[PDB]
Amino acid sequence: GLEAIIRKALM
Amino acid sequence: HMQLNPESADLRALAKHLYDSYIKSFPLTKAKARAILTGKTTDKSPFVIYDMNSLMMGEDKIKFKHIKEVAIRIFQGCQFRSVEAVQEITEYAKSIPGFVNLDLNDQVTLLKYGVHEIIYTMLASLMNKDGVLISEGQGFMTREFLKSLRKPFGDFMEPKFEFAVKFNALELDDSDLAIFIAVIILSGDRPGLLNVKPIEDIQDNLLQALELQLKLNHPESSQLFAKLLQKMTDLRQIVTEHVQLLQVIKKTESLHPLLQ
Repeated sequence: GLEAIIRKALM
Repeated sequence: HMQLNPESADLRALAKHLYDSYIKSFPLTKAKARAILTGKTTDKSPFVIYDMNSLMMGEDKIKFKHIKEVAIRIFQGCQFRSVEAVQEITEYAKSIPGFVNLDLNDQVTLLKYGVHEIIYTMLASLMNKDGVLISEGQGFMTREFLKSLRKPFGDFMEPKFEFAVKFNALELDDSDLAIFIAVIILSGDRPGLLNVKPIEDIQDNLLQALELQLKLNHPESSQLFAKLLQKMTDLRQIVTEHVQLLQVIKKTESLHPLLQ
């Protein structure tokens, strides 16, 4: 779920 | 032979840009954490959790942003805080000049493999030999209380304490740490990166900025730069061990509403 939070936080 | 020249001025402007962005994304700074830990602040004195009774009294008095078994409730709080930190660390990464102009998949990869190293770097700011500040400075949980939690939770934070007591003896400040964390984020050796060269280029400029910051800021530690790169190496190890403990727990034992 780490990547999901990162992509979420980047865009 | 060091000179104050346009090149050095640009590296000082980069260091200031990162510091400003660092304390924006993480307002419990080391300066503020150290003031709380040494009792040199006018802010509210943290509630100390040093045993099971003070934890039960603490769940009430300490006001956590999160909402059957003590060890699992503590581990769940720890998990919540790491989810918020991933967002804070991403917001900092976006401030590093060059980072958002990288390939988005490489941005995601640097953050994915970097966030734990950065969490345990920043956690040292909050730690002393007695314990750790929690809930943005409102609580202090002792190191021995955490060690007293049943297996496998008892051994979860102790390696981070061990790292922090040696890391904190370097006496880095927020201006040093802001650049140190940017250096860790711009690691060109992360698995599955598409375009390494532009990452190494940014990292080289950050390494120049870090080296200058440490020379100006640490007159009595001539090889501090080398000692910091040695720590970046040691954080890799800490995180390898941490992901192993996380698997044991996942295979042997509800998450942030941001995931739901």
